[PDB]
Amino acid sequence: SATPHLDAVEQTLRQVSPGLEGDVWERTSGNKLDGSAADPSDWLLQTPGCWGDDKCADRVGTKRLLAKMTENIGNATRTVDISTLAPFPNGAFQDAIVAGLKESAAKGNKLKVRILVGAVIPSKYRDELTAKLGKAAENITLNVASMTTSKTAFSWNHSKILVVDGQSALTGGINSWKDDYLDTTHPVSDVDLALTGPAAGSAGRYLDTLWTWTCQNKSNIASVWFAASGNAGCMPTMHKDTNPKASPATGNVPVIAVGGLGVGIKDVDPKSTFRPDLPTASDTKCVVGLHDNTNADRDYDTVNPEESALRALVASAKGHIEISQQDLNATCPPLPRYDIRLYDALAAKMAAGVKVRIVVSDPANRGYSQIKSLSEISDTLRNRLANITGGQQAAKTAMCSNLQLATFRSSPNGKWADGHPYAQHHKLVSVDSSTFYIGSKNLYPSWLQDFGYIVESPEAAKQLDAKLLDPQWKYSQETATVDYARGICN
Ligand SMILES: *[PH-](=O)([O-])[O-]
Repeated sequence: SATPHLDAVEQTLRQVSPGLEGDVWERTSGNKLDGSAADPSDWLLQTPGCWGDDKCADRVGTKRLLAKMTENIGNATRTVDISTLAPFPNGAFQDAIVAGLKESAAKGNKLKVRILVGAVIPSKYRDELTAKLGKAAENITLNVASMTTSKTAFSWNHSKILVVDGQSALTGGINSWKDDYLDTTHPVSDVDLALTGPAAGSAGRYLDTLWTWTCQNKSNIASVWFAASGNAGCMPTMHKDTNPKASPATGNVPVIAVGGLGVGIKDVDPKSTFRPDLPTASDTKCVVGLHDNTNADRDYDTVNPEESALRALVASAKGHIEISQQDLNATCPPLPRYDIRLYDALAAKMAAGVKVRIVVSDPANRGYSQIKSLSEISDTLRNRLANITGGQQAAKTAMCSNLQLATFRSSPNGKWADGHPYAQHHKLVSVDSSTFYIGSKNLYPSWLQDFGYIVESPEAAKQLDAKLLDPQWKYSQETATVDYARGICN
Protein backbone atom coordinates (compact mmCIF):
# COMPACT_ATOMS: atom_id res chain seq x y z
CA SER A 1 0.00 0.00 0.00
CA ALA A 2 1.07 3.58 -0.57
CA THR A 3 -0.56 4.45 2.78
CA PRO A 4 0.38 1.85 5.40
CA HIS A 5 -0.04 4.23 8.35
CA LEU A 6 -3.52 5.47 7.37
CA ASP A 7 -4.59 1.96 6.51
CA ALA A 8 -3.77 0.79 10.05
CA VAL A 9 -5.40 3.83 11.71
CA GLU A 10 -8.53 3.43 9.55
CA GLN A 11 -8.89 -0.26 10.46
CA THR A 12 -8.72 0.70 14.16
CA LEU A 13 -11.29 3.47 13.80
CA ARG A 14 -13.79 1.24 11.99
CA GLN A 15 -13.64 -1.18 14.94
CA VAL A 16 -13.79 1.51 17.61
CA SER A 17 -16.37 3.92 16.17
CA PRO A 18 -18.14 2.51 13.07
CA GLY A 19 -21.30 4.50 13.73
CA LEU A 20 -19.39 7.80 13.71
CA GLU A 21 -17.70 7.29 10.31
CA GLY A 22 -18.48 10.28 8.11
CA ASP A 23 -19.18 12.63 11.00
CA VAL A 24 -16.62 12.35 13.82
CA TRP A 25 -13.96 10.60 11.75
CA GLU A 26 -13.54 10.10 8.00
CA ARG A 27 -10.89 9.01 5.55
CA THR A 28 -10.78 11.02 2.30
CA SER A 29 -8.61 11.25 -0.78
CA GLY A 30 -7.97 14.14 -3.10
CA ASN A 31 -6.81 16.78 -0.60
CA LYS A 32 -4.05 19.43 -0.84
CA LEU A 33 -1.82 21.00 1.81
CA ASP A 34 -2.48 24.64 1.06
CA GLY A 35 0.92 26.32 0.81
CA SER A 36 1.98 29.26 -1.33
CA ALA A 37 3.83 29.02 -4.60
CA ALA A 38 6.83 30.85 -3.13
CA ASP A 39 7.13 28.82 0.08
CA PRO A 40 5.29 25.49 -0.41
CA SER A 41 5.86 24.41 3.21
CA ASP A 42 3.79 27.31 4.50
CA TRP A 43 0.68 25.14 4.79
CA LEU A 44 2.45 24.60 8.14
CA LEU A 45 1.05 27.50 10.17
CA GLN A 46 3.52 27.51 13.04
CA THR A 47 3.75 30.48 15.39
CA PRO A 48 5.80 32.52 16.14
CA GLY A 49 8.29 31.09 13.64
CA CYS A 50 11.33 33.02 14.97
CA TRP A 51 13.87 30.24 15.32
CA GLY A 52 17.31 31.18 16.65
CA ASP A 53 16.23 34.54 18.11
CA ASP A 54 15.60 35.03 21.82
CA LYS A 55 14.03 38.46 21.05
CA CYS A 56 11.64 36.99 18.45
CA ALA A 57 12.06 39.99 16.18
CA ASP A 58 11.01 38.48 12.79
CA ARG A 59 7.84 36.44 13.42
CA VAL A 60 7.41 34.96 9.97
CA GLY A 61 5.12 32.28 11.39
CA THR A 62 2.73 34.61 13.08
CA LYS A 63 2.56 36.83 10.00
CA ARG A 64 1.66 33.89 7.72
CA LEU A 65 -0.90 32.53 10.19
CA LEU A 66 -2.82 35.81 10.34
CA ALA A 67 -2.56 36.42 6.60
CA LYS A 68 -3.84 32.89 5.81
CA MET A 69 -6.83 33.28 8.13
CA THR A 70 -7.79 36.51 6.32
CA GLU A 71 -7.15 35.04 2.87
CA ASN A 72 -9.30 31.97 3.49
CA ILE A 73 -12.19 33.88 4.97
CA GLY A 74 -11.95 36.54 2.24
CA ASN A 75 -12.46 33.78 -0.37
CA ALA A 76 -15.78 32.64 1.23
CA THR A 77 -18.86 32.51 -1.01
CA ARG A 78 -21.25 30.63 1.31
CA THR A 79 -20.05 29.66 4.80
CA VAL A 80 -17.50 30.40 7.51
CA ASP A 81 -17.37 27.89 10.42
CA ILE A 82 -15.10 28.63 13.43
CA SER A 83 -14.54 26.75 16.67
CA THR A 84 -12.10 27.55 19.51
CA LEU A 85 -11.54 27.58 23.29
CA ALA A 86 -12.79 30.65 25.16
CA PRO A 87 -12.09 33.47 25.31
CA PHE A 88 -13.50 34.46 21.92
CA PRO A 89 -10.94 35.66 19.34
CA ASN A 90 -9.29 39.00 20.14
CA GLY A 91 -6.55 41.31 18.97
CA ALA A 92 -5.14 40.63 15.54
CA PHE A 93 -6.95 37.26 15.40
CA GLN A 94 -10.27 39.12 15.50
CA ASP A 95 -8.90 41.74 13.08
CA ALA A 96 -8.11 38.90 10.65
CA ILE A 97 -11.66 37.52 10.87
CA VAL A 98 -13.27 40.95 10.42
CA ALA A 99 -11.00 41.77 7.47
CA GLY A 100 -11.82 38.51 5.75
CA LEU A 101 -15.56 38.90 6.24
CA LYS A 102 -15.44 42.45 4.87
CA GLU A 103 -13.49 41.17 1.84
CA SER A 104 -16.03 38.44 1.11
CA ALA A 105 -18.94 40.86 1.44
CA ALA A 106 -17.25 43.34 -0.95
CA LYS A 107 -16.86 40.56 -3.54
CA GLY A 108 -20.71 40.36 -3.39
CA ASN A 109 -21.26 37.27 -1.23
CA LYS A 110 -23.95 36.54 1.35
CA LEU A 111 -22.54 34.34 4.12
CA LYS A 112 -23.65 32.10 6.94
CA VAL A 113 -21.21 32.19 9.87
CA ARG A 114 -20.94 30.04 13.00
CA ILE A 115 -18.53 30.74 15.90
CA LEU A 116 -18.48 28.17 18.71
CA VAL A 117 -16.38 28.24 21.86
CA GLY A 118 -15.99 25.87 24.75
CA ALA A 119 -16.16 27.48 28.20
CA VAL A 120 -23.28 37.83 28.58
CA ILE A 121 -20.15 36.79 26.61
CA PRO A 122 -21.63 35.48 23.29
CA SER A 123 -24.02 38.46 22.86
CA LYS A 124 -21.16 40.88 23.58
CA TYR A 125 -18.84 39.21 21.06
CA ARG A 126 -21.65 39.16 18.45
CA ASP A 127 -22.23 42.87 18.96
CA GLU A 128 -18.52 43.74 18.84
CA LEU A 129 -18.21 41.81 15.59
CA THR A 130 -21.33 43.35 14.05
CA ALA A 131 -20.12 46.85 15.00
CA LYS A 132 -16.69 46.20 13.49
CA LEU A 133 -18.20 44.83 10.22
CA GLY A 134 -20.29 47.92 9.60
CA LYS A 135 -22.27 47.61 6.37
CA ALA A 136 -20.72 44.19 5.64
CA ALA A 137 -22.88 42.80 8.49
CA GLU A 138 -26.02 43.14 6.33
CA ASN A 139 -24.53 40.33 4.16
CA ILE A 140 -24.04 37.94 7.12
CA THR A 141 -26.21 35.56 9.11
CA LEU A 142 -24.29 35.02 12.39
CA ASN A 143 -24.49 32.41 15.17
CA VAL A 144 -22.20 32.72 18.24
CA ALA A 145 -22.28 30.30 21.18
CA SER A 146 -20.36 29.19 24.23
CA MET A 147 -20.97 25.67 25.53
CA THR A 148 -20.17 23.19 28.25
CA THR A 149 -21.20 19.57 27.76
CA SER A 150 -20.34 18.23 31.25
CA LYS A 151 -19.43 20.07 34.45
CA THR A 152 -18.49 16.92 36.39
CA ALA A 153 -16.30 15.54 33.59
CA PHE A 154 -14.87 18.96 32.71
CA SER A 155 -15.98 18.66 29.06
CA TRP A 156 -16.42 21.49 26.56
CA ASN A 157 -15.21 22.33 23.06
CA HIS A 158 -11.42 22.49 22.67
CA SER A 159 -11.30 22.13 18.86
CA LYS A 160 -9.74 25.03 16.95
CA ILE A 161 -11.12 24.90 13.38
CA LEU A 162 -11.70 27.47 10.65
CA VAL A 163 -13.60 25.96 7.67
CA VAL A 164 -14.69 28.05 4.64
CA ASP A 165 -17.27 26.80 2.08
CA GLY A 166 -16.52 23.26 3.22
CA GLN A 167 -13.51 23.60 0.91
CA SER A 168 -10.65 24.99 3.02
CA ALA A 169 -9.75 24.19 6.62
CA LEU A 170 -7.26 25.46 9.18
CA THR A 171 -6.91 23.49 12.39
CA GLY A 172 -4.41 22.83 15.12
CA GLY A 173 -3.50 23.96 18.62
CA ILE A 174 -3.65 27.75 18.30
CA ASN A 175 -6.17 29.53 20.49
CA SER A 176 -7.04 33.02 19.29
CA TRP A 177 -5.60 34.75 22.42
CA LYS A 178 -3.61 37.90 21.65
CA ASP A 179 -1.82 38.14 25.01
CA ASP A 180 -0.35 34.65 24.87
CA TYR A 181 0.51 34.44 21.16
CA LEU A 182 0.92 37.96 19.75
CA ASP A 183 1.38 41.01 22.05
CA THR A 184 4.21 39.58 24.07
CA THR A 185 7.98 39.15 24.00
CA HIS A 186 7.53 35.56 25.21
CA PRO A 187 5.03 34.21 22.66
CA VAL A 188 3.59 30.68 22.92
CA SER A 189 4.98 28.25 20.32
CA ASP A 190 2.26 26.26 18.52
CA VAL A 191 1.11 25.04 15.12
CA ASP A 192 -1.91 24.75 12.82
CA LEU A 193 -2.18 23.29 9.31
CA ALA A 194 -4.00 24.62 6.23
CA LEU A 195 -5.60 22.23 3.71
CA THR A 196 -8.23 22.12 1.02
CA GLY A 197 -10.32 19.27 -0.36
CA PRO A 198 -12.80 16.65 0.86
CA ALA A 199 -11.15 16.64 4.32
CA ALA A 200 -12.43 20.18 4.83
CA GLY A 201 -15.90 18.72 4.42
CA SER A 202 -15.08 16.27 7.17
CA ALA A 203 -14.42 19.21 9.50
CA GLY A 204 -17.73 20.77 8.48
CA ARG A 205 -19.57 17.52 9.38
CA TYR A 206 -17.75 17.45 12.73
CA LEU A 207 -18.90 21.04 13.42
CA ASP A 208 -22.47 20.12 12.38
CA THR A 209 -22.28 17.36 15.01
CA LEU A 210 -21.29 19.86 17.71
CA TRP A 211 -23.81 22.51 16.60
CA THR A 212 -26.60 19.90 16.41
CA TRP A 213 -26.02 19.27 20.12
CA THR A 214 -25.57 22.96 20.83
CA CYS A 215 -28.84 24.00 19.14
CA GLN A 216 -30.74 21.17 20.93
CA ASN A 217 -29.42 22.50 24.24
CA LYS A 218 -29.65 26.25 23.52
CA SER A 219 -32.40 26.89 26.09
CA ASN A 220 -30.39 25.25 28.90
CA ILE A 221 -28.32 28.09 30.43
CA ALA A 222 -25.88 25.82 32.35
CA SER A 223 -24.94 24.20 29.01
CA VAL A 224 -25.22 26.85 26.25
CA TRP A 225 -25.11 30.70 25.85
CA PHE A 226 -26.35 31.45 22.27
CA ALA A 227 -26.59 34.72 20.27
CA ALA A 228 -27.58 35.31 16.62
CA SER A 229 -27.81 38.29 14.25
CA GLY A 230 -31.27 39.80 13.71
CA ASN A 231 -34.08 37.23 13.57
CA ALA A 232 -31.80 34.33 12.65
CA GLY A 233 -32.22 30.94 14.25
CA CYS A 234 -29.63 28.41 15.37
CA MET A 235 -28.10 26.55 12.44
CA PRO A 236 -27.39 22.96 13.52
CA THR A 237 -26.59 21.68 10.00
CA MET A 238 -25.19 24.71 8.14
CA HIS A 239 -22.56 22.56 6.50
CA LYS A 240 -24.90 19.81 5.27
CA ASP A 241 -27.50 22.38 4.17
CA THR A 242 -25.18 24.76 2.33
CA ASN A 243 -22.13 22.92 0.96
CA PRO A 244 -21.83 19.87 -1.29
CA LYS A 245 -21.82 16.53 0.49
CA ALA A 246 -18.54 15.66 -1.11
CA SER A 247 -16.27 18.68 -1.35
CA PRO A 248 -14.31 19.16 -4.61
CA ALA A 249 -10.90 17.48 -5.02
CA THR A 250 -7.85 19.76 -4.97
CA GLY A 251 -4.85 17.42 -4.91
CA ASN A 252 -3.71 13.87 -4.20
CA VAL A 253 -3.21 13.88 -0.42
CA PRO A 254 -4.89 11.16 1.68
CA VAL A 255 -6.20 12.26 5.07
CA ILE A 256 -8.01 10.89 8.12
CA ALA A 257 -10.06 13.50 9.91
CA VAL A 258 -10.67 12.50 13.50
CA GLY A 259 -12.25 14.01 16.55
CA GLY A 260 -14.04 13.23 19.74
CA LEU A 261 -17.34 14.02 21.42
CA GLY A 262 -15.94 14.35 24.98
CA VAL A 263 -18.57 13.68 27.66
CA GLY A 264 -22.19 14.80 27.67
CA ILE A 265 -23.06 14.79 23.95
CA LYS A 266 -23.34 11.06 23.22
CA ASP A 267 -22.63 8.28 25.76
CA VAL A 268 -21.73 5.48 23.35
CA ASP A 269 -21.65 4.50 19.68
CA PRO A 270 -24.42 1.84 19.64
CA LYS A 271 -23.03 0.34 16.45
CA SER A 272 -19.66 -0.39 18.02
CA THR A 273 -18.77 -3.93 19.09
CA PHE A 274 -15.29 -2.80 20.18
CA ARG A 275 -14.12 -4.74 23.21
CA PRO A 276 -10.67 -3.58 24.30
CA ASP A 277 -8.12 -5.31 26.54
CA LEU A 278 -7.90 -2.67 29.26
CA PRO A 279 -4.13 -2.21 30.52
CA THR A 280 -3.50 -3.37 34.03
CA ALA A 281 -3.37 -0.35 36.27
CA SER A 282 -0.40 1.65 36.96
CA ASP A 283 -0.03 4.71 39.17
CA THR A 284 -2.18 6.93 36.95
CA LYS A 285 -5.26 7.41 39.16
CA CYS A 286 -3.98 9.51 42.06
CA VAL A 287 -7.28 9.30 43.94
CA VAL A 288 -9.69 5.84 44.39
CA GLY A 289 -12.84 7.87 43.72
CA LEU A 290 -12.04 9.29 40.28
CA HIS A 291 -13.89 7.88 37.23
CA ASP A 292 -11.19 7.47 34.62
CA ASN A 293 -12.60 7.93 31.10
CA THR A 294 -9.17 7.74 29.47
CA ASN A 295 -8.17 4.34 30.84
CA ALA A 296 -11.30 2.62 32.21
CA ASP A 297 -14.35 3.47 30.07
CA ARG A 298 -14.96 1.45 26.92
CA ASP A 299 -18.03 3.46 25.92
CA TYR A 300 -16.03 6.71 26.14
CA ASP A 301 -13.57 5.35 23.61
CA THR A 302 -16.32 4.67 21.10
CA VAL A 303 -17.40 8.32 21.07
CA ASN A 304 -13.80 9.63 21.23
CA PRO A 305 -12.12 7.88 18.30
CA GLU A 306 -9.27 10.43 18.30
CA GLU A 307 -7.71 8.79 21.44
CA SER A 308 -7.56 5.43 19.66
CA ALA A 309 -6.41 7.07 16.42
CA LEU A 310 -3.40 8.70 18.06
CA ARG A 311 -2.43 5.45 19.80
CA ALA A 312 -2.79 3.64 16.43
CA LEU A 313 -0.62 6.23 14.75
CA VAL A 314 2.14 5.54 17.28
CA ALA A 315 1.66 1.78 16.80
CA SER A 316 2.06 2.18 13.00
CA ALA A 317 5.65 3.51 13.21
CA LYS A 318 8.45 1.40 11.76
CA GLY A 319 11.43 3.70 12.39
CA HIS A 320 10.87 6.83 14.50
CA ILE A 321 8.21 8.89 16.26
CA GLU A 322 8.40 12.59 17.15
CA ILE A 323 5.93 14.01 19.67
CA SER A 324 5.68 17.74 20.48
CA GLN A 325 3.17 18.62 23.18
CA GLN A 326 2.53 20.97 26.02
CA ASP A 327 2.44 17.87 28.24
CA LEU A 328 2.16 14.11 28.25
CA ASN A 329 0.77 14.07 31.79
CA ALA A 330 -2.26 15.80 33.27
CA THR A 331 -2.91 17.28 36.68
CA CYS A 332 -4.52 14.76 38.99
CA PRO A 333 -7.14 15.27 40.25
CA PRO A 334 -9.45 15.67 38.42
CA LEU A 335 -7.83 13.78 35.50
CA PRO A 336 -5.68 10.65 35.65
CA ARG A 337 -2.01 11.45 35.36
CA TYR A 338 -1.47 9.61 32.04
CA ASP A 339 -2.94 7.56 29.19
CA ILE A 340 -1.71 4.03 30.04
CA ARG A 341 -2.32 2.61 26.56
CA LEU A 342 -0.37 5.48 24.99
CA TYR A 343 2.67 4.95 27.22
CA ASP A 344 2.36 1.14 26.57
CA ALA A 345 2.37 1.82 22.85
CA LEU A 346 5.50 3.99 23.14
CA ALA A 347 7.15 1.34 25.32
CA ALA A 348 6.33 -1.41 22.78
CA LYS A 349 7.95 0.66 20.08
CA MET A 350 11.15 1.31 22.06
CA ALA A 351 11.38 -2.38 23.04
CA ALA A 352 11.37 -3.02 19.24
CA GLY A 353 14.11 -0.43 18.56
CA VAL A 354 11.87 2.31 17.17
CA LYS A 355 13.13 5.73 18.27
CA VAL A 356 10.88 8.02 20.29
CA ARG A 357 11.36 11.79 20.75
CA ILE A 358 9.20 13.68 23.23
CA VAL A 359 9.55 17.44 23.65
CA VAL A 360 7.30 19.11 26.20
CA SER A 361 6.88 22.60 27.62
CA ASP A 362 9.41 23.72 30.35
CA PRO A 363 8.09 22.92 33.89
CA ALA A 364 9.17 26.52 34.77
CA ASN A 365 5.87 27.49 33.10
CA ARG A 366 3.78 25.61 35.71
CA GLY A 367 0.02 27.38 33.07
CA TYR A 368 1.70 25.82 30.06
CA SER A 369 3.05 22.82 32.04
CA GLN A 370 1.58 20.14 34.30
CA ILE A 371 4.77 18.42 35.57
CA LYS A 372 7.55 19.41 37.94
CA SER A 373 10.23 17.48 36.12
CA LEU A 374 10.89 15.36 33.00
CA SER A 375 11.38 12.42 35.40
CA GLU A 376 7.58 12.20 35.58
CA ILE A 377 7.63 11.12 31.93
CA SER A 378 10.76 8.95 31.94
CA ASP A 379 9.87 7.11 35.17
CA THR A 380 6.49 6.22 33.63
CA LEU A 381 7.97 5.04 30.34
CA ARG A 382 10.53 3.00 32.24
CA ASN A 383 7.87 1.37 34.40
CA ARG A 384 5.78 0.38 31.38
CA LEU A 385 8.90 -0.89 29.57
CA ALA A 386 9.61 -3.10 32.62
CA ASN A 387 6.42 -5.06 31.96
CA ILE A 388 7.71 -6.09 28.52
CA THR A 389 11.53 -6.24 28.88
CA GLY A 390 11.64 -8.40 32.02
CA GLY A 391 12.50 -5.79 34.66
CA GLN A 392 13.70 -2.36 35.70
CA GLN A 393 17.33 -2.70 34.53
CA ALA A 394 16.38 -3.91 31.00
CA ALA A 395 13.62 -1.17 30.93
CA LYS A 396 16.23 1.52 31.67
CA THR A 397 18.56 0.18 28.97
CA ALA A 398 15.74 0.09 26.32
CA MET A 399 14.68 3.58 27.25
CA CYS A 400 18.15 5.07 27.17
CA SER A 401 18.92 3.36 23.84
CA ASN A 402 15.74 4.61 22.10
CA LEU A 403 14.48 7.84 23.76
CA GLN A 404 15.03 11.59 23.30
CA LEU A 405 13.27 13.50 26.09
CA ALA A 406 13.61 17.27 26.53
CA THR A 407 11.92 20.57 27.18
CA PHE A 408 11.35 23.08 24.41
CA ARG A 409 13.56 25.99 23.40
CA SER A 410 13.52 27.95 20.12
CA SER A 411 16.93 29.69 20.45
CA PRO A 412 20.28 29.07 22.23
CA ASN A 413 19.04 30.86 25.38
CA GLY A 414 17.45 28.77 28.15
CA LYS A 415 14.56 31.26 28.30
CA TRP A 416 13.30 34.14 26.17
CA ALA A 417 15.44 37.30 26.34
CA ASP A 418 12.70 38.92 28.47
CA GLY A 419 13.38 36.26 31.12
CA HIS A 420 10.19 34.22 30.72
CA PRO A 421 10.39 30.49 29.97
CA TYR A 422 9.45 29.20 26.54
CA ALA A 423 5.88 27.84 26.50
CA GLN A 424 4.81 25.35 23.88
CA HIS A 425 1.33 24.21 23.03
CA HIS A 426 1.60 21.99 19.92
CA LYS A 427 -0.50 18.83 19.54
CA LEU A 428 1.83 17.18 17.08
CA VAL A 429 2.79 13.57 16.37
CA SER A 430 4.88 12.59 13.33
CA VAL A 431 6.01 9.08 12.36
CA ASP A 432 8.54 7.78 9.85
CA SER A 433 8.89 11.13 8.07
CA SER A 434 5.63 10.00 6.46
CA THR A 435 2.46 10.48 8.48
CA PHE A 436 1.57 13.15 11.05
CA TYR A 437 -1.21 14.46 13.23
CA ILE A 438 -1.81 18.16 13.67
CA GLY A 439 -4.89 19.18 15.61
CA SER A 440 -6.22 20.17 19.01
CA LYS A 441 -6.11 16.81 20.83
CA ASN A 442 -3.51 16.73 23.60
CA LEU A 443 -1.85 13.46 24.44
CA TYR A 444 -2.29 14.13 28.17
CA PRO A 445 -5.61 12.93 29.54
CA SER A 446 -8.46 15.22 28.62
CA TRP A 447 -12.17 14.67 28.04
CA LEU A 448 -13.00 17.52 25.70
CA GLN A 449 -14.41 17.84 22.15
CA ASP A 450 -11.30 17.89 19.92
CA PHE A 451 -10.42 17.50 16.22
CA GLY A 452 -7.47 17.09 13.96
CA TYR A 453 -6.01 15.63 10.78
CA ILE A 454 -3.71 12.65 10.18
CA VAL A 455 -1.94 13.22 6.87
CA GLU A 456 0.09 10.57 5.02
CA SER A 457 2.45 12.42 2.67
CA PRO A 458 6.23 11.94 2.90
CA GLU A 459 6.70 15.21 1.01
CA ALA A 460 4.75 17.15 3.61
CA ALA A 461 6.34 15.21 6.48
CA LYS A 462 9.79 16.20 5.20
CA GLN A 463 8.67 19.82 5.12
CA LEU A 464 7.47 19.47 8.72
CA ASP A 465 10.92 18.12 9.66
CA ALA A 466 12.80 20.95 7.97
CA LYS A 467 10.58 23.79 9.17
CA LEU A 468 9.60 22.73 12.69
CA LEU A 469 10.91 19.46 14.09
CA ASP A 470 14.57 19.87 13.11
CA PRO A 471 14.85 23.49 14.41
CA GLN A 472 13.00 22.39 17.57
CA TRP A 473 15.52 19.63 18.26
CA LYS A 474 18.47 21.89 17.34
CA TYR A 475 17.71 24.18 20.32
CA SER A 476 15.76 21.83 22.60
CA GLN A 477 18.33 19.06 22.75
CA GLU A 478 20.39 21.01 25.32
CA THR A 479 17.75 20.31 27.99
CA ALA A 480 17.53 16.57 27.27
CA THR A 481 17.60 14.21 30.25
CA VAL A 482 17.65 11.26 27.86
CA ASP A 483 19.15 11.33 24.38
CA TYR A 484 20.13 8.05 22.72
CA ALA A 485 21.96 9.91 19.94
CA ARG A 486 24.45 11.39 22.46
CA GLY A 487 24.46 8.62 25.08
CA ILE A 488 22.73 10.83 27.67
CA CYS A 489 20.86 8.87 30.34
CA ASN A 490 19.87 10.72 33.52
P1 LIG B 1 -5.94 23.45 25.01
O1 LIG B 1 -6.07 24.72 24.19
O2 LIG B 1 -6.27 23.63 26.44
O3 LIG B 1 -4.72 22.59 24.78
